[PDB]
Amino acid sequence: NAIKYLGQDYENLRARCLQNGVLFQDDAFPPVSHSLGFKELGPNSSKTYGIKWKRPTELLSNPQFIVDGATRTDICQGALGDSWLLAAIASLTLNETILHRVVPYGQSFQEGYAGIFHFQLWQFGEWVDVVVDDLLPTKDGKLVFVHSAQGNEFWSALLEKAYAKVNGSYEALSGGCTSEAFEDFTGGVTEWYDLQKAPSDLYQIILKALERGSLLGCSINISDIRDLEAITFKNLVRGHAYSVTDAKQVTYQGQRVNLIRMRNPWGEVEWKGPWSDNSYEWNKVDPYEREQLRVKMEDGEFWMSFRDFIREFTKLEICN
Ligand SMILES: [Ca+2]
Ligand SMILES: [Ca+2]
Repeated sequence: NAIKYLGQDYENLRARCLQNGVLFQDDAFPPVSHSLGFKELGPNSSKTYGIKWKRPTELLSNPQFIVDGATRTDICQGALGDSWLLAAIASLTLNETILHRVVPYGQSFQEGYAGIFHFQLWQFGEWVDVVVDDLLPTKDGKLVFVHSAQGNEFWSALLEKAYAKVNGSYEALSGGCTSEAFEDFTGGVTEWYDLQKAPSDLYQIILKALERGSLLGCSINISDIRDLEAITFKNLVRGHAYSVTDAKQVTYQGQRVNLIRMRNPWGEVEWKGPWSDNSYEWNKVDPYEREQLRVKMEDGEFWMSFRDFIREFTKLEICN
């Protein structure tokens, strides 16, 4: 029984909509421009041209809250600079325990559906339950913001809306610190590392962190200040949070090489250097080992040697 955000009671509201034969519309975060934004996503912006609020039940004949589990592939960033949040959610899915906390199970578009969903966040120094109606920003029938690789899955889009709600609007989520999201999802201790001054046992730190199910994210801070959000020649994006999803050692040409796996919340655009999906290095590794690690697929997830990682990336964040 978490603390009810703004006093909105999920069960009561759902029950009331059901009895009144209507679907929920949230007075605290209504389907209007003010929930979208105030400037770049404000009512007078071309970025919001053609945006229409629609429920999944208005979009598809068989919408689903969760399809084939709530995993990181269900996190594909939309037209919003909230990679910090999205990278946190992706990592969150790697910890069943915390995942079930944030995303209450038992929600669907079938039995008991009334156009209302809820999520729990660590806010105001406590666990809070936040509700939202399922009206989502769309353009041409497709979700404008976060969406799942599964076109009929909506749990991540609804979770992102709930986070947008407590912050005031989707635009309020434009640009941020991955650690803030980690905290808002765990209430745990966050710590960051300057990769240019990486500890000698940082890889070891990463290993145990991943083992315990901690949340890890990394990013690249470039010189250019007046710009934000942009890729490079090495196909990496700056000021963009990536979820660190694994850390494994392999035998290359007869020796131990420390590798690290991460995922771009865009769900696409990957590193093309050593150890990339179709890189040459995978040929000089025993089939078994490379069969269990390498995956050829444009999914935004890829491996890098730990050596290249600490050179290319500048910041690493870990939640407890
Ligand atoms: Ca899924
Ligand atoms: Ca990949």
